[PDB]
Amino acid sequence: RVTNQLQYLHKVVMKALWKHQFAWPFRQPVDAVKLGLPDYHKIIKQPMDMGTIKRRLENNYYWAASECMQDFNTMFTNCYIYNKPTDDIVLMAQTLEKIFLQKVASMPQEEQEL
Amino acid sequence: TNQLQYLHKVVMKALWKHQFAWPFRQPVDAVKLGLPDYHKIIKQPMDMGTIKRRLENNYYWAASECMQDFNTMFTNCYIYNKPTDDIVLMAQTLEKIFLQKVASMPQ
Amino acid sequence: TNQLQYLHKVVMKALWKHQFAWPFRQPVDAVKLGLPDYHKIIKQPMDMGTIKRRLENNYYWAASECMQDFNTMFTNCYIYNKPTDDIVLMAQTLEKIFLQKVASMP
Ligand SMILES: Cc1cc2n3c(c[nH]c(=O)c13)CN(C(=O)c1cccc3ccccc13)c1ccc(CS(C)(=O)=O)cc1-2
Ligand SMILES: Cc1cc2n3c(c[nH]c(=O)c13)CN(C(=O)c1cccc3ccccc13)c1ccc(CS(C)(=O)=O)cc1-2
Repeated sequence: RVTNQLQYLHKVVMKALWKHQFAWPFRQPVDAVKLGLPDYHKIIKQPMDMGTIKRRLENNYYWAASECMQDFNTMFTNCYIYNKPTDDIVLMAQTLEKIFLQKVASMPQEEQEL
Repeated sequence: TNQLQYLHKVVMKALWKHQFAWPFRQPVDAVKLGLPDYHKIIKQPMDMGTIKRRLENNYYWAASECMQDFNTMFTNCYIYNKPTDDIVLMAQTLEKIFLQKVASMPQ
Repeated sequence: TNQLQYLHKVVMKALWKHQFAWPFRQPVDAVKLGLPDYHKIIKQPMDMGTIKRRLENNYYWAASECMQDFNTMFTNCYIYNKPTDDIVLMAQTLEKIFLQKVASMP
Protein backbone atom coordinates (compact mmCIF):
# COMPACT_ATOMS: atom_id res chain seq x y z
CA ARG A 1 0.00 0.00 0.00
CA VAL A 2 0.77 3.72 -0.22
CA THR A 3 -0.22 5.82 2.81
CA ASN A 4 0.49 9.25 4.24
CA GLN A 5 2.49 7.64 7.05
CA LEU A 6 4.53 5.42 4.75
CA GLN A 7 5.25 8.41 2.51
CA TYR A 8 6.59 10.21 5.59
CA LEU A 9 8.72 7.25 6.65
CA HIS A 10 10.20 7.08 3.15
CA LYS A 11 10.61 10.77 2.30
CA VAL A 12 11.58 12.00 5.80
CA VAL A 13 12.80 9.15 8.02
CA MET A 14 14.63 6.96 5.51
CA LYS A 15 15.93 10.00 3.63
CA ALA A 16 17.52 11.28 6.85
CA LEU A 17 18.91 7.94 8.01
CA TRP A 18 20.13 6.61 4.66
CA LYS A 19 22.55 9.47 4.00
CA HIS A 20 23.80 9.78 7.60
CA GLN A 21 27.55 9.45 8.14
CA PHE A 22 26.94 6.49 10.52
CA ALA A 23 24.52 4.67 8.17
CA TRP A 24 27.06 2.63 6.20
CA PRO A 25 27.23 -0.44 8.53
CA PHE A 26 23.45 -0.65 8.19
CA ARG A 27 22.83 -0.16 4.47
CA GLN A 28 23.06 -3.89 3.62
CA PRO A 29 22.41 -7.21 5.37
CA VAL A 30 25.11 -8.35 7.74
CA ASP A 31 27.38 -10.76 5.86
CA ALA A 32 28.63 -13.03 8.65
CA VAL A 33 31.35 -14.59 6.46
CA LYS A 34 32.71 -11.25 5.20
CA LEU A 35 32.56 -9.74 8.69
CA GLY A 36 33.93 -12.77 10.58
CA LEU A 37 30.84 -13.18 12.79
CA PRO A 38 30.39 -16.98 12.88
CA ASP A 39 27.75 -16.89 15.65
CA TYR A 40 25.79 -13.92 14.27
CA HIS A 41 22.87 -15.95 12.93
CA LYS A 42 22.72 -18.16 16.01
CA ILE A 43 22.09 -15.03 18.10
CA ILE A 44 20.15 -12.81 15.68
CA LYS A 45 17.13 -14.70 14.33
CA GLN A 46 15.55 -11.81 12.37
CA PRO A 47 18.27 -9.84 10.57
CA MET A 48 17.24 -6.45 9.21
CA ASP A 49 19.02 -3.58 7.49
CA MET A 50 18.16 -0.26 5.91
CA GLY A 51 18.67 -1.51 2.35
CA THR A 52 15.91 -4.06 2.89
CA ILE A 53 13.65 -1.45 4.50
CA LYS A 54 14.29 1.01 1.67
CA ARG A 55 13.46 -1.63 -0.94
CA ARG A 56 10.25 -2.54 0.90
CA LEU A 57 9.26 1.14 0.96
CA GLU A 58 10.13 1.49 -2.73
CA ASN A 59 8.13 -1.64 -3.62
CA ASN A 60 5.06 -0.78 -1.49
CA TYR A 61 5.71 -3.96 0.49
CA TYR A 62 4.35 -2.54 3.75
CA TRP A 63 0.66 -2.31 4.61
CA ALA A 64 1.00 -0.09 7.70
CA ALA A 65 3.61 2.39 8.91
CA SER A 66 4.03 0.47 12.17
CA GLU A 67 5.34 -2.51 10.15
CA CYS A 68 8.14 -0.33 8.76
CA MET A 69 8.75 1.10 12.23
CA GLN A 70 9.13 -2.43 13.61
CA ASP A 71 11.73 -3.24 10.94
CA PHE A 72 13.73 -0.16 11.93
CA ASN A 73 13.39 -1.23 15.55
CA THR A 74 14.50 -4.79 14.81
CA MET A 75 17.58 -3.51 13.02
CA PHE A 76 18.67 -1.38 15.98
CA THR A 77 17.79 -4.01 18.57
CA ASN A 78 19.79 -6.64 16.73
CA CYS A 79 22.80 -4.37 17.04
CA TYR A 80 22.38 -3.85 20.78
CA ILE A 81 21.79 -7.55 21.43
CA TYR A 82 24.68 -8.93 19.41
CA ASN A 83 27.53 -6.50 20.00
CA LYS A 84 29.61 -5.69 23.07
CA PRO A 85 28.46 -2.61 25.00
CA THR A 86 31.74 -0.87 24.18
CA ASP A 87 31.67 -1.46 20.41
CA ASP A 88 31.48 1.74 18.37
CA ILE A 89 28.70 0.24 16.24
CA VAL A 90 26.43 0.47 19.29
CA LEU A 91 27.10 4.21 19.48
CA MET A 92 26.39 4.50 15.75
CA ALA A 93 23.07 2.67 16.12
CA GLN A 94 22.05 4.81 19.09
CA THR A 95 22.75 7.96 17.07
CA LEU A 96 20.64 6.76 14.15
CA GLU A 97 17.83 5.53 16.38
CA LYS A 98 17.54 8.88 18.15
CA ILE A 99 17.02 10.52 14.74
CA PHE A 100 14.49 7.81 13.89
CA LEU A 101 12.54 8.56 17.05
CA GLN A 102 12.83 12.33 16.67
CA LYS A 103 11.38 12.06 13.16
CA VAL A 104 8.69 9.58 14.11
CA ALA A 105 7.45 12.06 16.73
CA SER A 106 6.16 14.26 13.85
CA MET A 107 4.77 11.51 11.63
CA PRO A 108 1.17 11.90 10.39
CA GLN A 109 -1.12 10.65 13.11
CA GLU A 110 -4.03 8.80 11.48
CA GLU A 111 -2.91 6.48 8.70
CA GLN A 112 -5.10 6.50 5.59
CA GLU A 113 -4.35 4.99 2.19
CA LEU A 114 -3.45 7.15 -0.83
CA THR B 1 1.10 19.16 25.39
CA ASN B 2 -1.36 17.10 23.39
CA GLN B 3 1.47 14.68 22.61
CA LEU B 4 2.78 14.44 26.17
CA GLN B 5 -0.74 13.77 27.46
CA TYR B 6 -1.05 10.99 24.88
CA LEU B 7 2.29 9.50 25.96
CA HIS B 8 1.08 9.66 29.56
CA LYS B 9 -2.57 8.58 29.43
CA VAL B 10 -2.45 6.32 26.32
CA VAL B 11 1.05 4.88 25.82
CA MET B 12 2.39 4.66 29.37
CA LYS B 13 -0.98 3.57 30.77
CA ALA B 14 -0.95 0.60 28.38
CA LEU B 15 2.67 -0.37 29.05
CA TRP B 16 2.42 0.08 32.81
CA LYS B 17 -0.23 -2.64 33.34
CA HIS B 18 1.29 -5.11 30.85
CA GLN B 19 2.18 -8.52 32.31
CA PHE B 20 5.84 -7.96 31.35
CA ALA B 21 6.09 -4.43 32.82
CA TRP B 22 6.98 -5.27 36.41
CA PRO B 23 10.82 -5.28 36.02
CA PHE B 24 10.61 -1.83 34.42
CA ARG B 25 8.32 0.07 36.82
CA GLN B 26 11.17 1.27 39.06
CA PRO B 27 14.91 1.90 38.68
CA VAL B 28 17.23 -1.08 38.60
CA ASP B 29 18.49 -1.64 42.16
CA ALA B 30 21.84 -3.20 41.32
CA VAL B 31 22.69 -4.01 44.94
CA LYS B 32 19.37 -5.73 45.66
CA LEU B 33 19.54 -7.56 42.32
CA GLY B 34 23.22 -8.49 42.60
CA LEU B 35 24.52 -6.78 39.44
CA PRO B 36 27.78 -5.10 40.50
CA ASP B 37 28.71 -4.26 36.89
CA TYR B 38 25.32 -2.74 35.98
CA HIS B 39 26.25 0.91 36.45
CA LYS B 40 29.69 0.38 34.93
CA ILE B 41 27.98 -0.66 31.68
CA ILE B 42 24.74 1.35 31.80
CA LYS B 43 25.61 5.04 32.24
CA GLN B 44 22.06 6.38 31.68
CA PRO B 45 19.66 4.28 33.78
CA MET B 46 15.99 4.77 32.92
CA ASP B 47 12.69 3.16 33.91
CA MET B 48 8.95 3.69 33.52
CA GLY B 49 8.51 4.91 37.10
CA THR B 50 10.96 7.73 36.43
CA ILE B 51 9.32 8.55 33.08
CA LYS B 52 5.86 8.49 34.65
CA ARG B 53 6.91 10.94 37.37
CA ARG B 54 8.51 13.19 34.75
CA LEU B 55 5.22 13.16 32.85
CA GLU B 56 3.41 14.05 36.09
CA ASN B 57 5.71 16.98 36.97
CA ASN B 58 5.77 18.66 33.53
CA TYR B 59 9.45 17.79 33.23
CA TYR B 60 9.38 17.31 29.46
CA TRP B 61 9.17 20.11 26.92
CA ALA B 62 8.44 17.91 23.88
CA ALA B 63 7.11 14.40 23.31
CA SER B 64 10.34 13.37 21.57
CA GLU B 65 12.23 13.86 24.84
CA CYS B 66 9.92 11.40 26.56
CA MET B 67 10.12 8.97 23.64
CA GLN B 68 13.90 9.09 23.94
CA ASP B 69 13.66 8.12 27.63
CA PHE B 70 11.52 5.10 26.72
CA ASN B 71 14.11 4.28 24.08
CA THR B 72 16.98 4.49 26.56
CA MET B 73 15.21 2.14 28.97
CA PHE B 74 14.76 -0.56 26.34
CA THR B 75 18.24 -0.09 24.87
CA ASN B 76 19.87 -0.42 28.32
CA CYS B 77 18.13 -3.79 28.62
CA TYR B 78 19.46 -5.04 25.28
CA ILE B 79 22.97 -3.72 25.97
CA TYR B 80 23.40 -5.07 29.51
CA ASN B 81 21.78 -8.53 29.38
CA LYS B 82 22.67 -11.77 27.60
CA PRO B 83 20.74 -12.37 24.34
CA THR B 84 19.09 -15.43 25.89
CA ASP B 85 17.74 -13.69 29.01
CA ASP B 86 13.96 -13.56 29.31
CA ILE B 87 14.13 -9.86 30.19
CA VAL B 88 15.25 -9.15 26.61
CA LEU B 89 12.06 -10.80 25.30
CA MET B 90 10.00 -8.80 27.79
CA ALA B 91 11.57 -5.52 26.71
CA GLN B 92 11.07 -6.38 23.01
CA THR B 93 7.38 -7.11 23.60
CA LEU B 94 6.87 -3.80 25.42
CA GLU B 95 8.86 -1.81 22.90
CA LYS B 96 6.70 -3.14 20.07
CA ILE B 97 3.63 -1.83 21.91
CA PHE B 98 5.37 1.51 22.48
CA LEU B 99 6.05 1.88 18.73
CA GLN B 100 2.52 0.78 17.80
CA LYS B 101 0.95 3.39 20.08
CA VAL B 102 3.45 6.08 19.06
CA ALA B 103 2.43 5.61 15.42
CA SER B 104 -1.04 6.93 16.35
CA MET B 105 0.16 9.85 18.47
CA PRO B 106 -1.71 13.06 17.51
CA GLN B 107 0.04 15.97 15.82
CA THR C 1 17.72 41.02 -5.57
CA ASN C 2 17.29 42.40 -2.07
CA GLN C 3 13.73 41.09 -2.44
CA LEU C 4 14.99 37.78 -3.86
CA GLN C 5 17.59 37.72 -1.08
CA TYR C 6 14.77 38.10 1.44
CA LEU C 7 12.72 35.42 -0.34
CA HIS C 8 15.69 33.04 -0.14
CA LYS C 9 17.20 33.73 3.29
CA VAL C 10 13.97 34.50 5.21
CA VAL C 11 10.96 32.99 3.42
CA MET C 12 12.44 29.80 1.97
CA LYS C 13 14.53 29.22 5.09
CA ALA C 14 11.41 29.26 7.27
CA LEU C 15 9.25 27.22 4.89
CA TRP C 16 11.88 24.63 3.92
CA LYS C 17 12.48 23.44 7.49
CA HIS C 18 8.84 23.62 8.64
CA GLN C 19 7.47 20.27 9.79
CA PHE C 20 4.74 20.47 7.11
CA ALA C 21 7.16 21.01 4.21
CA TRP C 22 7.98 17.39 3.48
CA PRO C 23 5.24 16.73 0.84
CA PHE C 24 6.40 19.85 -1.02
CA ARG C 25 10.20 19.51 -0.95
CA GLN C 26 10.36 17.53 -4.22
CA PRO C 27 8.19 17.26 -7.33
CA VAL C 28 5.04 15.20 -7.17
CA ASP C 29 5.88 11.77 -8.59
CA ALA C 30 2.50 10.72 -9.98
CA VAL C 31 3.85 7.27 -10.87
CA LYS C 32 5.39 6.38 -7.50
CA LEU C 33 2.46 7.90 -5.59
CA GLY C 34 -0.11 6.14 -7.81
CA LEU C 35 -2.00 9.19 -9.13
CA PRO C 36 -2.72 8.52 -12.82
CA ASP C 37 -4.75 11.74 -13.13
CA TYR C 38 -2.34 14.20 -11.50
CA HIS C 39 -0.92 15.60 -14.74
CA LYS C 40 -4.30 15.61 -16.47
CA ILE C 41 -5.54 18.00 -13.76
CA ILE C 42 -2.41 19.97 -12.77
CA LYS C 43 -0.91 21.68 -15.82
CA GLN C 44 2.00 23.47 -14.05
CA PRO C 45 3.63 21.31 -11.36
CA MET C 46 5.74 23.22 -8.85
CA ASP C 47 7.55 22.39 -5.61
CA MET C 48 9.83 23.97 -3.04
CA GLY C 49 12.88 22.01 -4.22
CA THR C 50 12.56 23.66 -7.63
CA ILE C 51 12.00 27.10 -6.08
CA LYS C 52 14.94 26.67 -3.73
CA ARG C 53 17.23 25.61 -6.58
CA ARG C 54 16.07 28.61 -8.60
CA LEU C 55 16.87 31.00 -5.77
CA GLU C 56 20.33 29.49 -5.37
CA ASN C 57 21.09 29.81 -9.11
CA ASN C 58 19.84 33.40 -9.56
CA TYR C 59 17.10 32.11 -11.86
CA TYR C 60 14.34 34.58 -11.04
CA TRP C 61 14.23 37.99 -12.71
CA ALA C 62 11.91 39.49 -10.07
CA ALA C 63 10.51 38.60 -6.66
CA SER C 64 7.04 38.28 -8.19
CA GLU C 65 8.10 35.24 -10.23
CA CYS C 66 9.26 33.47 -7.07
CA MET C 67 6.04 34.36 -5.24
CA GLN C 68 3.97 33.08 -8.16
CA ASP C 69 5.83 29.76 -8.03
CA PHE C 70 4.98 29.42 -4.34
CA ASN C 71 1.38 30.29 -5.17
CA THR C 72 1.19 27.72 -7.97
CA MET C 73 2.53 25.02 -5.64
CA PHE C 74 -0.13 25.71 -3.02
CA THR C 75 -2.93 26.12 -5.58
CA ASN C 76 -2.10 22.79 -7.26
CA CYS C 77 -2.53 21.10 -3.89
CA TYR C 78 -5.91 22.74 -3.23
CA ILE C 79 -7.23 21.95 -6.70
CA TYR C 80 -6.05 18.35 -6.83
CA ASN C 81 -6.60 16.99 -3.35
CA LYS C 82 -9.86 16.29 -1.58
CA PRO C 83 -10.90 19.05 0.87
CA THR C 84 -10.43 16.70 3.85
CA ASP C 85 -6.89 15.52 3.05
CA ASP C 86 -4.39 16.47 5.74
CA ILE C 87 -2.11 17.79 3.00
CA VAL C 88 -4.62 20.58 2.35
CA LEU C 89 -4.32 21.71 5.96
CA MET C 90 -0.56 21.47 5.64
CA ALA C 91 -0.56 23.73 2.58
CA GLN C 92 -2.84 26.24 4.31
CA THR C 93 -0.48 26.43 7.28
CA LEU C 94 2.55 26.94 5.04
CA GLU C 95 0.86 29.47 2.79
CA LYS C 96 -0.20 31.62 5.73
CA ILE C 97 3.44 31.80 6.87
CA PHE C 98 4.44 32.56 3.28
CA LEU C 99 2.02 35.51 3.12
CA GLN C 100 2.95 36.75 6.60
CA LYS C 101 6.63 36.83 5.64
CA VAL C 102 5.91 38.36 2.23
CA ALA C 103 4.18 41.34 3.89
CA SER C 104 7.50 42.28 5.53
CA MET C 105 9.62 41.88 2.40
CA PRO C 106 11.70 44.88 1.20
C1 LIG D 1 24.98 -4.16 11.73
C2 LIG D 1 26.49 -4.41 11.58
C3 LIG D 1 27.33 -3.93 10.52
C4 LIG D 1 28.67 -4.41 10.79
N1 LIG D 1 28.64 -5.10 11.97
C5 LIG D 1 29.66 -5.75 12.63
C6 LIG D 1 29.47 -6.44 13.88
N2 LIG D 1 28.19 -6.48 14.40
C7 LIG D 1 27.13 -5.85 13.74
O1 LIG D 1 26.02 -5.87 14.20
C8 LIG D 1 27.37 -5.15 12.48
C9 LIG D 1 31.17 -5.84 12.22
N3 LIG D 1 31.46 -4.53 11.69
C10 LIG D 1 32.06 -3.63 12.71
O2 LIG D 1 32.26 -4.04 13.81
C11 LIG D 1 32.35 -2.15 12.45
C12 LIG D 1 31.23 -1.32 12.38
C13 LIG D 1 31.39 0.05 12.18
C14 LIG D 1 32.68 0.60 12.07
C15 LIG D 1 33.83 -0.24 12.15
C16 LIG D 1 35.14 0.32 12.03
C17 LIG D 1 36.26 -0.51 12.11
C18 LIG D 1 36.10 -1.90 12.32
C19 LIG D 1 34.82 -2.45 12.44
C20 LIG D 1 33.67 -1.60 12.36
C21 LIG D 1 31.14 -4.04 10.36
C22 LIG D 1 32.18 -3.61 9.46
C23 LIG D 1 31.82 -3.16 8.18
C24 LIG D 1 30.47 -3.15 7.79
C25 LIG D 1 30.08 -2.62 6.39
S1 LIG D 1 30.13 -3.90 5.11
C26 LIG D 1 29.64 -3.10 3.54
O3 LIG D 1 31.48 -4.50 5.03
O4 LIG D 1 29.29 -5.04 5.47
C27 LIG D 1 29.46 -3.55 8.67
C28 LIG D 1 29.83 -4.06 9.96
C1 LIG E 1 15.53 -3.71 33.68
C2 LIG E 1 15.73 -4.87 34.68
C3 LIG E 1 14.89 -5.25 35.78
C4 LIG E 1 15.52 -6.40 36.42
N1 LIG E 1 16.64 -6.69 35.69
C5 LIG E 1 17.56 -7.68 35.88
C6 LIG E 1 18.71 -7.89 35.08
N2 LIG E 1 18.90 -7.03 34.04
C7 LIG E 1 18.00 -6.00 33.81
O1 LIG E 1 18.17 -5.25 32.90
C8 LIG E 1 16.83 -5.82 34.67
C9 LIG E 1 17.60 -8.76 36.98
N3 LIG E 1 16.28 -9.28 37.29
C10 LIG E 1 16.22 -10.74 36.91
O2 LIG E 1 17.17 -11.24 36.40
C11 LIG E 1 15.04 -11.72 37.03
C12 LIG E 1 15.06 -12.83 37.87
C13 LIG E 1 13.95 -13.71 37.92
C14 LIG E 1 12.85 -13.47 37.09
C15 LIG E 1 12.86 -12.34 36.21
C16 LIG E 1 11.76 -12.07 35.36
C17 LIG E 1 11.79 -10.96 34.52
C18 LIG E 1 12.89 -10.10 34.49
C19 LIG E 1 13.97 -10.35 35.32
C20 LIG E 1 13.93 -11.49 36.18
C21 LIG E 1 15.20 -8.48 37.92
C22 LIG E 1 14.48 -9.04 39.03
C23 LIG E 1 13.47 -8.29 39.66
C24 LIG E 1 13.17 -6.99 39.24
C25 LIG E 1 12.05 -6.18 39.92
S1 LIG E 1 12.52 -5.74 41.63
C26 LIG E 1 11.38 -4.44 42.23
O3 LIG E 1 12.51 -6.94 42.49
O4 LIG E 1 13.93 -5.32 41.73
C27 LIG E 1 13.88 -6.42 38.16
C28 LIG E 1 14.95 -7.16 37.54
